[PDB]
Amino acid sequence: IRDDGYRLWGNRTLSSDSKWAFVTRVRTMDLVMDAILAGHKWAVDRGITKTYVKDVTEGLRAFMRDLKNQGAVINFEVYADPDLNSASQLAQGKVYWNIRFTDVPPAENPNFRVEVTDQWLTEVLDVA
Amino acid sequence: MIPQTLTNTNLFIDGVSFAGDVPSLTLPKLAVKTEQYRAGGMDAPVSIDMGLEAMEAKFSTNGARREALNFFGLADQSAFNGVFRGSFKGQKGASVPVVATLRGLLKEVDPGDWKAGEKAEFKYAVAVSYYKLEVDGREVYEIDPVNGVRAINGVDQLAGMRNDLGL
Repeated sequence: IRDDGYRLWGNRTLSSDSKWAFVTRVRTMDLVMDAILAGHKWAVDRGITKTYVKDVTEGLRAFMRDLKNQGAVINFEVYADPDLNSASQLAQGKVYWNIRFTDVPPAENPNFRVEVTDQWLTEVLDVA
Repeated sequence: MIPQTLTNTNLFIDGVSFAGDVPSLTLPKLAVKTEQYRAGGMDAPVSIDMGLEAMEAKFSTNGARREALNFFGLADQSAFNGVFRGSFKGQKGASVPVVATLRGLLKEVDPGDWKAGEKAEFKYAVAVSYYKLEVDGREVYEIDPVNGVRAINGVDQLAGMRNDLGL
């Protein structure tokens, strides 16, 4: 936009969905998981014990409060899915978790409502 | 009921029968570890359980019997296996077997006084690491401290603490 070609300007991606409008939304969701996955590589081995599903949640919450600390998210929510953790799923090795979070919004449009008044035309410029 | 009493005992150490030389057996005394619990709003203690006590089974032979002497003090604890058997008679003649398979460490060998004309009795004692009592061929007790199991009628009483500890 400016100054002999100085600054990249837009931040919308080419999405037809307003839930995925910003590249902030797309990049954060993409790289919250790449930090979650690369960091929980022990969950594909390590055959299912009783506290397998608990040690992943507290591991998932711990590598997600590191993300709330540095400002990637705001007030995540991690919990094991209570409705889809069957034992028929567990014999197949499947076990589910829910990793809801909120992304930080970019300040896309700051709005300045500027007005010229004659209010302080008497407060100064007078004998007073 | 019918008046019923033990009449005969037997001992199997490692499958070998001691059917000539065990004058006395002693099953382990199952005692729960009570703490007398007196607290607010009550005048008397109430004795909460805190787990089981340590189990010792002791038995005596009065011959030489290397087939029980060779299990003292091994590096492998819980390698002394052993079956204490009893036949409880009953007045009508229906003999009921009481069989107590147990496993542990033979922890003391006590050769007593050796007087010349007197019968000499080797007193042994094992430190019980597994204990199953069957009465009339039906499981009464099953106590395994490691892999914490306390079954009382086939019903494992420690399923409550097992899920709490994530065992």
